[PDB]
Amino acid sequence: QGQLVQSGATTTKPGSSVKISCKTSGYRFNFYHINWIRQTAGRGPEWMGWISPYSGDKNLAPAFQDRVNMTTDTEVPVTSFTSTGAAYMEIRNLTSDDTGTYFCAKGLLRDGSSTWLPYLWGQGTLLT
Amino acid sequence: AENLWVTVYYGVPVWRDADTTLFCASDAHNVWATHACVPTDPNPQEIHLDNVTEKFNMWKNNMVEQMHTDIISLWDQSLKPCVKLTPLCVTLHCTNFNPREEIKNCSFNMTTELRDKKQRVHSLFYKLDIVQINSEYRLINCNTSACTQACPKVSFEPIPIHYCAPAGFAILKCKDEEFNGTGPCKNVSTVQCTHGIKPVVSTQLLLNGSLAKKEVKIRSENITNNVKTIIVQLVNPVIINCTRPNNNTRKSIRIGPGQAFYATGAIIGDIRQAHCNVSRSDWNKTLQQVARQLRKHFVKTIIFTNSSGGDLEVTTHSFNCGGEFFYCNTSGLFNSTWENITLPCRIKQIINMWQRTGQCMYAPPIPGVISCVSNITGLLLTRDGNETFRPGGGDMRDNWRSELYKYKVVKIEPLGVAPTRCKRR
Amino acid sequence: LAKKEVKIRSENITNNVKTIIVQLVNPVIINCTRPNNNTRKSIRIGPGQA
Amino acid sequence: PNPQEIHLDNVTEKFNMWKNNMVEQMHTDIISLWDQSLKPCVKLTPLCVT
Amino acid sequence: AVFLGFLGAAGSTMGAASNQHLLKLTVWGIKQLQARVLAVERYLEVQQLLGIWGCSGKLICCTNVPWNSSWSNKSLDEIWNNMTWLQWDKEINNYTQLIYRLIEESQFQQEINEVELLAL
Amino acid sequence: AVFLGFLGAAGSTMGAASNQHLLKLTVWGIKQLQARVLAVERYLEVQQLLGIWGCSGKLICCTNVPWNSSWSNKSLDEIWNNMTWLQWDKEINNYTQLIYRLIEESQFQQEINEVELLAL
Amino acid sequence: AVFLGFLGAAGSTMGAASNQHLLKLTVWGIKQLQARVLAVERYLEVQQLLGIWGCSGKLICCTNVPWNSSWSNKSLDEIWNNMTWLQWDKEINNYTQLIYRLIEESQFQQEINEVELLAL
Ligand SMILES: *[C@@H]1O[C@H](CO)[C@@H](O[C@@H]2O[C@H](CO)[C@@H](O[C@@H]3O[C@H](CO[C@H]4O[C@H](CO)[C@@H](O)[C@H](O[C@H]5O[C@H](CO)[C@@H](O)[C@H](O)[C@@H]5O)[C@@H]4O)[C@@H](O)[C@H](O[C@H]4O[C@H](CO)[C@@H](O)[C@H](O)[C@@H]4O)[C@@H]3O)[C@H](O)[C@H]2NC(C)=O)[C@H](O)[C@H]1NC(C)=O
Ligand SMILES: *[C@@H]1O[C@H](CO)[C@@H](O[C@@H]2O[C@H](CO)[C@@H](O[C@@H]3O[C@H](CO)[C@@H](O)[C@H](O)[C@H]3NC(C)=O)[C@H](O)[C@H]2NC(C)=O)[C@H](O)[C@H]1NC(C)=O
Ligand SMILES: *[C@@H]1O[C@H](CO)[C@@H](O[C@@H]2O[C@H](CO)[C@@H](O[C@@H]3O[C@H](CO)[C@@H](O)[C@H](O)[C@@H]3O)[C@H](O)[C@H]2NC(C)=O)[C@H](O)[C@H]1NC(C)=O
Ligand SMILES: *[C@@H]1O[C@H](CO)[C@@H](O[C@@H]2O[C@H](CO)[C@@H](O[C@@H]3O[C@H](CO)[C@@H](O)[C@H](O)[C@@H]3O)[C@H](O)[C@H]2NC(C)=O)[C@H](O)[C@H]1NC(C)=O
Ligand SMILES: *[C@@H]1O[C@H](CO)[C@@H](O[C@@H]2O[C@H](CO)[C@@H](O[C@@H]3O[C@H](CO)[C@@H](O)[C@H](O)[C@@H]3O)[C@H](O)[C@H]2NC(C)=O)[C@H](O)[C@H]1NC(C)=O
Ligand SMILES: *[C@@H]1O[C@H](CO)[C@@H](O[C@@H]2O[C@H](CO)[C@@H](O)[C@H](O)[C@H]2NC(C)=O)[C@H](O)[C@H]1NC(C)=O
Ligand SMILES: *[C@@H]1O[C@H](CO)[C@@H](O[C@@H]2O[C@H](CO)[C@@H](O)[C@H](O)[C@H]2NC(C)=O)[C@H](O)[C@H]1NC(C)=O
Ligand SMILES: *[C@@H]1O[C@H](CO)[C@@H](O[C@@H]2O[C@H](CO)[C@@H](O)[C@H](O)[C@H]2NC(C)=O)[C@H](O)[C@H]1NC(C)=O
Ligand SMILES: *[C@@H]1O[C@H](CO)[C@@H](O[C@@H]2O[C@H](CO)[C@@H](O)[C@H](O)[C@H]2NC(C)=O)[C@H](O)[C@H]1NC(C)=O
Ligand SMILES: *[C@@H]1O[C@H](CO)[C@@H](O[C@@H]2O[C@H](CO)[C@@H](O)[C@H](O)[C@H]2NC(C)=O)[C@H](O)[C@H]1NC(C)=O
Ligand SMILES: *[C@@H]1O[C@H](CO)[C@@H](O[C@@H]2O[C@H](CO)[C@@H](O)[C@H](O)[C@H]2NC(C)=O)[C@H](O)[C@H]1NC(C)=O
Ligand SMILES: *[C@@H]1O[C@H](CO)[C@@H](O)[C@H](O)[C@H]1NC(C)=O
Ligand SMILES: *[C@@H]1O[C@H](CO)[C@@H](O)[C@H](O)[C@H]1NC(C)=O
Ligand SMILES: *[C@@H]1O[C@H](CO)[C@@H](O)[C@H](O)[C@H]1NC(C)=O
Ligand SMILES: *[C@@H]1O[C@H](CO)[C@@H](O)[C@H](O)[C@H]1NC(C)=O
Ligand SMILES: *[C@@H]1O[C@H](CO)[C@@H](O)[C@H](O)[C@H]1NC(C)=O
Repeated sequence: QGQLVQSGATTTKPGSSVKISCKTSGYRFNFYHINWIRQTAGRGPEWMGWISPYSGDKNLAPAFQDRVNMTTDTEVPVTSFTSTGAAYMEIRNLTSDDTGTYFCAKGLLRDGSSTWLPYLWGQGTLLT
Repeated sequence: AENLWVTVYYGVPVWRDADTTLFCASDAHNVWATHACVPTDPNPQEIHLDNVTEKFNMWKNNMVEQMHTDIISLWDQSLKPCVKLTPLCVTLHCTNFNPREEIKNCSFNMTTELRDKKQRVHSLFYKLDIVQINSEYRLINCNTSACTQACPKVSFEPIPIHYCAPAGFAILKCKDEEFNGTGPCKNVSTVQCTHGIKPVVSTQLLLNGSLAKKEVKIRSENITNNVKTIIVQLVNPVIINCTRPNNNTRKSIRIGPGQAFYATGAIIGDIRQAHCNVSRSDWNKTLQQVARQLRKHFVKTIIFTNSSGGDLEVTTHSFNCGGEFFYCNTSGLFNSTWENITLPCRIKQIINMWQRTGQCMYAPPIPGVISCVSNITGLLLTRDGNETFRPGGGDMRDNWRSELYKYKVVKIEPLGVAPTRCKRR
Repeated sequence: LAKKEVKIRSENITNNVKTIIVQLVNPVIINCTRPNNNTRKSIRIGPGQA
Repeated sequence: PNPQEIHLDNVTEKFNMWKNNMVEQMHTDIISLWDQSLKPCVKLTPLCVT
Repeated sequence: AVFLGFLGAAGSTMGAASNQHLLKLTVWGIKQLQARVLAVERYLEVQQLLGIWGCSGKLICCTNVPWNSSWSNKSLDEIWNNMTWLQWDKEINNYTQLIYRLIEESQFQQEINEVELLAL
Repeated sequence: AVFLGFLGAAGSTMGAASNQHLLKLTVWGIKQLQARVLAVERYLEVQQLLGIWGCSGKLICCTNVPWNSSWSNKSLDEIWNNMTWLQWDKEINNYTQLIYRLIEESQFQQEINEVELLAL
Repeated sequence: AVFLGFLGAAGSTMGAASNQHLLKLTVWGIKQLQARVLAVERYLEVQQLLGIWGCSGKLICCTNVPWNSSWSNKSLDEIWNNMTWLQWDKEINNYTQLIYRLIEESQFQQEINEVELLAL
């Protein structure tokens, strides 16, 4: 189960630095990576990066190496295996090329070869 | 293309909520029989359970209901070999004292080493331990139960008790600072025994205890329900300073062959009033701390008043100090709606302690002067239903809840079966 | 009760000093009652002793 | 009825009859055997008359 | 007494976690006595299952009972690289009594096939 | 506590049968306490023979001590297809102590031959 | 109860030695009760090390931990044909806790290599 509701579809103008939220429910927020992948209108789907809500470790794409700031606040425990965390992501020198729908997805597993694979996607926030 | 078979695993990290018997441990004697407990490990090992969140409930714990019965058994076991005061239930002939705290000088006929002979001896009795018959007085307990006076060699000195779990069981310690006492805990570690818990018996004010690491934390069950006791736990300890000033003397009677009732002798020197001192602007500083946390749950002005009324043990800061049992009047402590403040205390000798069905103890008079200093680390209020809180406390077991809220007992189920691609050839 | 036929048990039946034990098959109902309406009067022979 | 004994050849052990615990333990057992036997007996409190 | 080190990895995945004398009947003495009896009882309670399943002295023993997929439909990547031993028990706690009886008889039938094998 | 199902075939042939807490010293508490101690004592009493004979975790273990015909002269059809485990014990109950000592040393000599074998 | 026959060769070399019911809380009853509990406690205390080292049911089990010469520098003729088991313990009693942990993990790593081996 689980649902990763995203922020609002707010659109600004070039030069801005919009922040996109992604709060989770129904699963252990610290047990899986969070992942952000956009779908540019004039490009193929582009993977941006994942961060570990537990270790606090980040790994992003070269096209977003010094352009994206993504963070996560700690989880609010609900039961032994349910938490309510949140994931935020910003962009630096945003232009009209970054126009498109943005997604947040959680990791596939918590060990092995495909640990961080974006398995459970959110809802999507439409940008400029 | 899997071919999975059941595989047995011995020693898997899985436990189960359970209740068992907890044995005691102590460090390097008093009523708590700490000489009978095993020596504590000088290095108390703790294993942190990373990625683990467990649900605690300080109000539905069994360590409380089990420790409460252990202290009552430790109390009764220590009074078994002591002297019975059945012959002390004779007709008293009392007069007043001197040209609050009323004291009487009572003369009575008493037995001696020989059955046929008597003795006309006199003793001092606090007015609270004695009722008038209608001036012929009578000990307040003789009409309901006998009384066993304490063996004067044992002490009521509360020293730390370590409650340990048996082999094959475990204790889960919640380490989250702002832990509400109930609900999930994100910083959970497992231990074999609890920390050193002192069985400090008190009322309204919790003396000598564990503080909050930051911000005065408040604990309860149904906050909306006023019949549920609230338990405050202070962050910085206000120091209470108590003393019984009167220089008492011990006069040993002999009510039989080997039975020696220790009577209250004369009062050498001045006659003063037993009381306690706590610091203003410190009780006031730490009451605005409890205040702003009481409003986080109740939106609204909050008021402080005195106890409701009834028995003396219920409506007073009853505690122990040097051997004698004080009964301090805390109307001057809880009296503010959001240099010292002295609490007039009375002193009783006939105490029932655990509110049991007819069993009391005669506290013998401690010779000399009595003075004790105690931290005030906790509190227990009672809402009415202008959100006023009167210092009540409900039951006595809530004392042990204030220190056991971090611990919880679980049993190990080290057996687990899971599929693997191996087959027993 | 005995499931059928009143069964009798003993050790040495020929010996009379050995107790015989009968076990009935159908139970006869005995009906007992003390009719006098008694009242309890509690004395106090000591502190707590009544 | 046949108290078995196993001889330890080539073995020399250091004893100390004065720092033994069998003594301090038997002494407490005899005192407990003494007091346990007097528990059900008659107390002579009334015999303490003039 | 033994160890709570097993418990170190209670939140880790299943693939990571797996990889003086004299008696006195005082209130503390009776308390400490049952703790001693309650330990050897719970210990042998587990240790007799390991013996009757042909797994005494073993930490991980493979059996011969196939995994009936009705007990769990999850993948080997969904189990050993995701679930923890604490939550995997809650999912399978219904069939634990049904599985413990199969391992009990798989050992029993293995014993009679050995008494026929070693007779040659 | 364990099972009396073993006892189901007490009249069958040998080939068919083989194929809360808190302690209180009340009169019932002392009664129920010794039952707990008397169980683990009788259990390990048997379980240490199985261990010292090299048969821990086994239900049927073959040994290396030959069958001395003076213990019983009956045929394998007269034993496993006729006698019951209850009456076979009465016939052999004289040599049970004499047999338990041979299985005890057959295991002991097997252990020293293994410490010489695995040294290669 | 068991045997003090092991002790027969306490002075011999290491190579020669190796090669009714009802409970009543009377002063004797409490004495005889703890002796019964103190026996099963000390017995399983040793028997759980043998189980966790993969040596249950064994008298002499070979391990896989090499002999670190810092534990003892003596020759095999200086040990098995000279020292007695009583004095050899005093020489090595410092590293006994350091050795008992290696045999404990040599068994643990052997178990995971078997669960990978029998998976073929
Ligand atoms: C508590 O619970 C959490 C979450 O459930 C557990 O954290 C997860 O653990 C698993 C397994 O250990 C992790 O999966 C692995 O992911 C790594 C990816 O990290 C690598 O890449 C980083 C970016 O490139 C790099 O910085 C890392 O390097 C070091 O730096 C960080 C700094 O914090 C440090 O934390 C790291 O540990 C590194 O030391 C790192 O190299 C990946 O490498 C793993 O793949 C290997 O291992 C698997 C076997 O596990 C194997 O199959 C692969 O083929 C490959 O060999 C593996 O995918 C996961 O990322 C963690 N975080 C999550 C899920 O959010 C935590 O372990 C639990 N702790 C306890 C005590 O229970
Ligand atoms: C109010 O109650 C007090 C009881 O706590 C009375 O006693 C005074 O307490 C002070 C606080 O401890 C003492 O001063 C302390 O002295 C020691 C010794 O040097 C220092 O370590 C402390 O720092 C120091 N504390 C402070 C705050 O200065 C006083 O010594 C002690 N009084 C006497 C006579 O010794 C107060 O007297 C009482 N006040 C009133 C007005 O009733
Ligand atoms: C609780 O209150 C009591 C009394 O109010 C405090 O005791 C007091 O402690 C001070 C500590 O210095 C004593 O002062 C010293 O007294 C000696 C002896 O007279 C003198 O030589 C020194 O010069 C100094 O004045 C003081 O006498 C003593 N008072 C009494 C009545 O005993 C106690 O410290 C308080 N405890 C707290 C606040 O924790
Ligand atoms: C809260 O804790 C404090 C300190 O732990 C307690 O004060 C202590 O009180 C005892 C007596 O009740 C003092 O010990 C004894 O004093 C007598 C009288 O001289 C003596 O005969 C004994 O040998 C022993 O010394 C003890 O000194 C004192 N501690 C300190 C630091 O002053 C206090 O009683 C506790 N409060 C409650 C309610 O339990
Ligand atoms: C043992 O003997 C007693 C008395 O001989 C039996 O008690 C009687 O039970 C009958 C049952 O119907 C009662 O009759 C009813 O009495 C009520 C109240 O008076 C009346 O309203 C009915 O119309 C009917 O007459 C009878 O009163 C009662 N007698 C007494 C003295 O209590 C009892 O049943 C016998 N138990 C056996 C045979 O197992
Ligand atoms: C033992 O004595 C106490 C004290 O007198 C009794 O409590 C009193 O009960 C009478 C009832 O007639 C009241 O008038 C008093 O007001 C009560 N006193 C207090 C302080 O509450 C108690 O009931 C007596 N116990 C028994 C068993 O009779
Ligand atoms: C009463 O409270 C004071 C203050 O918290 C305690 O003194 C502290 O004791 C701990 C433990 O040794 C020290 O780490 C702190 O530094 C002490 N604080 C100060 C200000 O000295 C004192 O131990 C408490 N006493 C009782 C009986 O509870
Ligand atoms: C309380 O009164 C007693 C007397 O009843 C005092 O005891 C005397 O103390 C002095 C101390 O210098 C001794 O020299 C005397 O021998 C004591 N007299 C007796 C009869 O023992 C005691 O000092 C008083 N307490 C205080 C705190 O002053
Ligand atoms: C309590 O009253 C008795 C009277 O019965 C007091 O005892 C008297 O004390 C004075 C002063 O020492 C003596 O002269 C008398 O001989 C005593 N009378 C008897 C009958 O003993 C006793 O002192 C009083 N108690 C107190 C503390 O004042
Ligand atoms: C506790 O002390 C307070 C005063 O410090 C007492 O308060 C008085 O109570 C009586 C009875 O209701 C009132 O008539 C007075 O007006 C109060 N005086 C005040 C508030 O200054 C109180 O009675 C004491 N309680 C006990 C149980 O001793
Ligand atoms: C036995 O006698 C007592 C009186 O000593 C009876 O008790 C009365 O019962 C009636 C029932 O209607 C009550 O209304 C009275 O209040 C009782 N009196 C007292 C003093 O308690 C009792 O009923 C008699 N028993 C029978 C079976 O009739
Ligand atoms: C002691 O008893 C006698 C009667 O035996 C009586 O006259 C005297 O007043 C009594 N003294 C007391 C109670 O102090
Ligand atoms: C205590 O805090 C927990 C937070 O997990 C909350 O669920 C619970 O309702 C709170 N209870 C009270 C009495 O404040
Ligand atoms: C748990 O408590 C320890 C105590 O020092 C602390 O270091 C650690 O950061 C805490 N972890 C969490 C998640 O609160
Ligand atoms: C309560 O406070 C009021 C106002 O400060 C004061 O007049 C009164 O005396 C106080 N009562 C007590 C018991 O301290
Ligand atoms: C009871 O019946 C049995 C039948 O097996 C018989 O052997 C025995 O003698 C009888 N005893 C008595 C006392 O009737």
